[PDB]
Amino acid sequence: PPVKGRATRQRAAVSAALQEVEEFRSAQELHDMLKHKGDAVGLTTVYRTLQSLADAGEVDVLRTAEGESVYRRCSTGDHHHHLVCRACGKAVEVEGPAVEKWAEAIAAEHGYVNVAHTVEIFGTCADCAGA
Amino acid sequence: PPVKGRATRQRAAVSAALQEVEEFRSAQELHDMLKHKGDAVGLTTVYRTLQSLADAGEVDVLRTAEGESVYRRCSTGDHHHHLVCRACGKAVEVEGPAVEKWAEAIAAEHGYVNVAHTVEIFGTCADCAGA
Amino acid sequence: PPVKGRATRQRAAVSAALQEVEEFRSAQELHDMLKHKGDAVGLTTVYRTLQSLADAGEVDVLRTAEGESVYRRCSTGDHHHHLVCRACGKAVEVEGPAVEKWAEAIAAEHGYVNVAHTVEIFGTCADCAGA
Amino acid sequence: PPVKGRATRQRAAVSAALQEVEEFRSAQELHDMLKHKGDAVGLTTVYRTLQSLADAGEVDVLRTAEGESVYRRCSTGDHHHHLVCRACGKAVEVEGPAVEKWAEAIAAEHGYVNVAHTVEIFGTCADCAGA
Amino acid sequence: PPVKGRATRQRAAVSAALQEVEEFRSAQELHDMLKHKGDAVGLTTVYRTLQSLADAGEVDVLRTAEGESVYRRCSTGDHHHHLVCRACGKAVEVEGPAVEKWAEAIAAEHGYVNVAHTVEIFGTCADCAGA
Amino acid sequence: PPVKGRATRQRAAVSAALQEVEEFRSAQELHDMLKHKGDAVGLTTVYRTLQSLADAGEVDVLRTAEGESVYRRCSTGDHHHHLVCRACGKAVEVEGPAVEKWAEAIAAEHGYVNVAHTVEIFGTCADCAGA
DNA sequence: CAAGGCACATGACAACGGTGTTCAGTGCCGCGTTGCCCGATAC
DNA sequence: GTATCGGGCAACGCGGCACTGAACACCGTTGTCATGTGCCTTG
Ligand SMILES: [Zn+2]
Ligand SMILES: [Zn+2]
Ligand SMILES: [Zn+2]
Ligand SMILES: [Zn+2]
Ligand SMILES: [Zn+2]
Ligand SMILES: [Zn+2]
Ligand SMILES: [Zn+2]
Ligand SMILES: [Zn+2]
Ligand SMILES: [Zn+2]
Ligand SMILES: [Zn+2]
Ligand SMILES: [Zn+2]
Ligand SMILES: [Zn+2]
Ligand SMILES: [Zn+2]
Ligand SMILES: [Zn+2]
Ligand SMILES: [Zn+2]
Ligand SMILES: [Zn+2]
Ligand SMILES: [Zn+2]
Ligand SMILES: [Zn+2]
Repeated sequence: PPVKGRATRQRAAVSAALQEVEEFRSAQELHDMLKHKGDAVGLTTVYRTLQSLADAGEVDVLRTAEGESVYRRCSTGDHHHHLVCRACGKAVEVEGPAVEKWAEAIAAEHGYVNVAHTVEIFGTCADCAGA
Repeated sequence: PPVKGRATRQRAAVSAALQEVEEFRSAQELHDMLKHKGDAVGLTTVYRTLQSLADAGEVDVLRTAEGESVYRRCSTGDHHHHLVCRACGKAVEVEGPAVEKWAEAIAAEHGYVNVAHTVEIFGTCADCAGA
Repeated sequence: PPVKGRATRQRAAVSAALQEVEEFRSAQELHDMLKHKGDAVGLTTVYRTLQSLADAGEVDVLRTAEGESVYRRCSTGDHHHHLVCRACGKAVEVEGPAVEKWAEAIAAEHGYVNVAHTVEIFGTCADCAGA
Repeated sequence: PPVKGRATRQRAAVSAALQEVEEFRSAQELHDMLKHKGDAVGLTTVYRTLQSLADAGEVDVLRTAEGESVYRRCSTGDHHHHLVCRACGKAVEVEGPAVEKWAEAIAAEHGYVNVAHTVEIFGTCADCAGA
Repeated sequence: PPVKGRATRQRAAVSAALQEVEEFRSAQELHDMLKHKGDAVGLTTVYRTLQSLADAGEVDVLRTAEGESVYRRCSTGDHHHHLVCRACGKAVEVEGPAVEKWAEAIAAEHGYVNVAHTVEIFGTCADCAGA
Repeated sequence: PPVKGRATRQRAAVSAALQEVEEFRSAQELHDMLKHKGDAVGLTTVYRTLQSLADAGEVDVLRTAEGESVYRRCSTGDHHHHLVCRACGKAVEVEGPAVEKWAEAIAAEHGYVNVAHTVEIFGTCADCAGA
């Protein structure tokens, strides 16, 4: 995840930390794992780099029911939606043409110019149910 | 509009206020409008009664980009998704079995036990462009 | 270290954490320890509670070489000075009237009204020197 | 105050500015003084030249209450401690064998190998009261 | 001059300072002027707010021969060009349709998709010669 | 390309290197190209030669957005303004009496004594879109 | 004597990291008060 | 004796004041990258 600013070791460390992890992790916990791993970057830098990466579109952002935001470096750059587990944080990418066609169908039948669809699916894993 | 607690004029007034207004209103602006009406109900009471109504399912909730939660009552008790306009706030009840089938198919494919879908689409209103 | 305002759990947790340890620690290290202990207190509130305690005189504030302010709940409530080991963080309680008398002597000789001595003896332990 | 680097007019100007004034002044205020005097030297160069002098020992570094580090050129070459008035900024150098004796006694008693002591006393001078 | 961020006294002060001045001023010169006016905002926030205002398009950015950029608020919102006096910093709004027409003519004859025109005339102030 | 200094093969090689090239290159890139050719000329001498040529008037300079100044030998000695591409960088000499006449007209009607104007326009190259 | 040419230095802008404001929502003890039930009492 | 009604009393309600916490804004200090001196050497 390259950052559009001038190359520096804090950006490199944050990008590598996103690369290693594949789960939706908040800014605070991401800073916590950076702190305990040894890179030792600040928290406002984590905010700033994550926000810039989200603006550039390198990582996808999700809003949890609590009110915080969580980040993750998706494997595919194509537009997709996510299946997430609150108990584990695991996310898998899913794409469906049917929901897209429904979206523009509804937009056309209401006559709106352009629309933005936010579809998030939340579920519990079968392994999580097992104890 | 029955509530879990004992009926009172304050909760009756807030239920009526939700009845007339058909737009997403946050708790603060709802309280301001109610005070403008003249009932002068406490803000914390409005907060807790809105939370109770949302829990009971009579009122649907939506988390905006800023973070404040907006509340209004939907005429149809059946499950549906709401279309919203930022420039107007108009809300229309839209339902489609296709997204339900897509979500349940993904849940069956990935072995998740039970899932909940939160599908919200944001678009630009038709008359907003006209000026 | 009771707080002037209403007692609450987010402040009782901070007080308990301060009473638990003896080393100097900043608000952000203390916040991490509080979080990983299982209390989940916000950082701004940790900062505010430490500021209030230091204003009331319950805790002793100190600035490291780098300039970040650290705190500690000391056993003795009387006038005292601290011996610190930056490699280990243990603080030793030492008090001397000679430096006080020197302070009044210098103030009287140079005619100053009031005096505030900031005396701090940094050091390295014999055990620390051993490898 | 010779500077470790090659002789240049930027170093000469910063050294002359340090020599002219007798009050503890920060790097940001020293730069403004130089800018008004006609030097036209950049701020980063002032920062790094003051650091070079500080590690060279030719200047005495100090920290203000709010965290900014201030500097002053003291003519006395022997070890000494400073008495500074916050309202005026005027500083008078003082020295007392009592603090050295106490530091040596504490180091001997508690077994610390080597120590470093910081002793600064803050007070208001006579002219502050006069008005 | 509102800023895209939350309203604060630092942004208010920098906006008022830009409103008062009629000549081009850099970031460091404006910071010095605003420091001597007594508002005392930092230089970093001056940089950030000026870049935010330039991005919003409220102020005009001009690069001098030395390479530094100078900002000034222009009352006329319509696109125009500037005539400046490097001896004073004065600016007078000026516009010409012939240059713009030549711009699309040259772009079309060489088939460039879109173009941007940077025309800046540097002149000697009328009263500068008089002495 | 005569040089104000004594003729030597450093200046000869620099003049030749500017001779074959037709694209705008900064001094560091020109030095890298010359080193690749194997002449092994110092970078400070490269600067000195380029500023000497610019003062003499053989070459023309424009300043990039980042701040780098690029030198190029224009075939036409007459005063003209250059169109350059963001990526391709090809330069075409375009001149128009209209902009000049505008410049002296404004200088006269505002009474400016003498004016030094710079005209440079940026645009997206024709074949850049084609891929 | 002057140009060549290193090593090290410079200065406007970008980037960093400990602390501090915002502003929508939560916690708690002071009250009122609905609601029931027994006491009195009219019949 | 049977009867409705009033009042005591509890167990819930309201509700203003102080507190909270994730996100955004801050000021002093350090870093990046293209260009500029001090000083030694050779034509
Ligand atoms: Zn994604
Ligand atoms: Zn799971
Ligand atoms: Zn989609
Ligand atoms: Zn609904
Ligand atoms: Zn649905
Ligand atoms: Zn609309
Ligand atoms: Zn203590
Ligand atoms: Zn003492
Ligand atoms: Zn130790
Ligand atoms: Zn001194
Ligand atoms: Zn001493
Ligand atoms: Zn004084
Ligand atoms: Zn303008
Ligand atoms: Zn124009
Ligand atoms: Zn002028
Ligand atoms: Zn040319
Ligand atoms: Zn021209
Ligand atoms: Zn091109």
